[PDB]
Amino acid sequence: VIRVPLPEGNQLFGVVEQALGAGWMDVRCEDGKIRRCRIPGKLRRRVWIRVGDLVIVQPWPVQSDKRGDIVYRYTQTQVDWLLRKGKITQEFLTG
Repeated sequence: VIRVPLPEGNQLFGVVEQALGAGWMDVRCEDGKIRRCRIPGKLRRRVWIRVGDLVIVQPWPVQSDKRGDIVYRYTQTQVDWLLRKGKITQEFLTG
């Protein structure tokens, strides 16, 4: 039984666009905005996140359109599941 976490609340799917260094990445989000996102230390010490990865972004409560935290990074098999379920589109992944 495959199970895949989903964005909740005001969280958004995003594709990592650029590594900015020191736990920061620009992420192209499913609402069509690029957000500058922090990777929390807890996540940094668990996973390797790279350009092109699909992630869940939590927008910050202030400047919500410009900033967020990355809270999850999907594996490739999870990405394929999300595609099949229509949660994201191939056009979105490629950009």
